Amino acid sequence: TFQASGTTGITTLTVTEECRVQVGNVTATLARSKLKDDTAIGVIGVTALGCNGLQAALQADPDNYDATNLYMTSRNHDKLNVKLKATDGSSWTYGNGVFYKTEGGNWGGHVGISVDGNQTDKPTGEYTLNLTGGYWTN
Amino acid sequence: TFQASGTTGITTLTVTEECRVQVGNVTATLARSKLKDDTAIGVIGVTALGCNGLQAALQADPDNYDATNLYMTSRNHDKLNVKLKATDGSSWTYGNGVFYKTEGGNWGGHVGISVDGNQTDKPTGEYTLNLTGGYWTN
Amino acid sequence: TFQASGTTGITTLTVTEECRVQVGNVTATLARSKLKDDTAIGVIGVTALGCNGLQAALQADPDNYDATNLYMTSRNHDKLNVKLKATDGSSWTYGNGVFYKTEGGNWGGHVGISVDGNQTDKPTGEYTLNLTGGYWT
Repeated sequence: TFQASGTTGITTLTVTEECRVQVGNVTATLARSKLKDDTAIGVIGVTALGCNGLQAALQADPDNYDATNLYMTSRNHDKLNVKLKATDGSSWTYGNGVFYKTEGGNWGGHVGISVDGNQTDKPTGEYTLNLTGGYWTN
Repeated sequence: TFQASGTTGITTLTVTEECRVQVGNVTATLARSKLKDDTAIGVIGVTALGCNGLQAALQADPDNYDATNLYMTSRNHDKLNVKLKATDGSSWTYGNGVFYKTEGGNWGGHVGISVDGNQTDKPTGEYTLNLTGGYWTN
Repeated sequence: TFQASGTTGITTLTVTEECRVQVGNVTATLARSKLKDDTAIGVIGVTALGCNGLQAALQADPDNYDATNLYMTSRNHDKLNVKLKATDGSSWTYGNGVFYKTEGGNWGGHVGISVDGNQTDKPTGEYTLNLTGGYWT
């Protein structure tokens, strides 16, 4: 079970055509044709404190998952299925919107987000994923 | 014709009285009496990539233009008419909410936003302008 | 009387359990047990210009004060009482949502936000305080 305790981090990806124009703050873009399985999207920093004896976890917003997939979502509820992996090779489990660390205790590092399955038929626009910090108990 | 492809950048101006207090992050402010033709408001970064053969463009939100003017808007739909100019002297055309580059191809730089006509009669408040990246076809 | 003129600064504090996980952009967290009187929460920059003859001022959102207290507020309407103090020792007055400088004129500095009274029973979540610039007549 996830218990919320911590802050929420936003990850944004804008799906574009091959010609694209970035305006203002620099944020990630990928052309439709580049939405292939395992394509890197972004990284999010994660730091777990005061967690001796407990397993660090992230929870996706309910706008970002269903029973089978984690996904970034557009303003029109278009969905880009994605997957999470810690960059340090540490062991985590994903299911039902929760990404939780196998070994307990403090940890700091980064979680990579990548495309989960070929999705070149998805539309252009801004997609967002919110992940909230907390811990997992059994 | 504007084809959406790219990200959106927001530009903000707070119109104030002569005595004004900036709280938090530093942002652009102008007293009502300083809303004179050609007064600089801000600049926004713009980068066109993958655009061989195509003209870079920006599109304003529908509640940032009308048939004659581009404008920043307050929460009460007050309109501060503004104009756009690439800071490197490159040639662009403005019409009907679209700012599009004359020469096709990749380009990066900045677009300056300035007051378009003396407007010292406009009220205090926060005014915003959103510009979305894409390209122009004929 | 407060007259609005200037910008708004948001200050956020996330109240956590003892084990907590910070994700993405760094913002302030404190565990419930750390909500002790005088605990530092944050600082906010404040710059007054064009204010010859007028006193610089901040106004809290209506959701952020009552006759007795200034407070950060959660989306569940929980209240964390806080207090303001300029970091340079300058003299300001707080009352009924307005923090205004005793000496008129231009000034640039920072205002510290701290916990006002022991409040270790407050619930977890994101608490916000919005302060808007202006001047006092």
